[PDB]
Amino acid sequence: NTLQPGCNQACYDRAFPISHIRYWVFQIIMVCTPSLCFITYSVHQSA
Amino acid sequence: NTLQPGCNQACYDRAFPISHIRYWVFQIIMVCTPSLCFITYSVHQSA
Repeated sequence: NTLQPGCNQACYDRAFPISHIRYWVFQIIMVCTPSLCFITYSVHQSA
Repeated sequence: NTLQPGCNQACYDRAFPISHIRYWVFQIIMVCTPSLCFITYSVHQSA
């Protein structure tokens, strides 16, 4: 509720510094990373 | 600086409850009133 140009962008950025979806995607990939490490180690071990 | 309807009216009313021009006109007429009273009394006294 304002007429100031650029206030919407600043207020949105302050309210939601990181979108929930981005954080959840990052979390999912990170938690899956150890499994990928294990699979790569298993593949490298065989031949 | 707002998008709220009716904020301009309320804020102008609060900032300037009475316009300067209206106050000055009222002051001028009131200060001239005693002279009008004297002139009317003089006219009535004569016949």
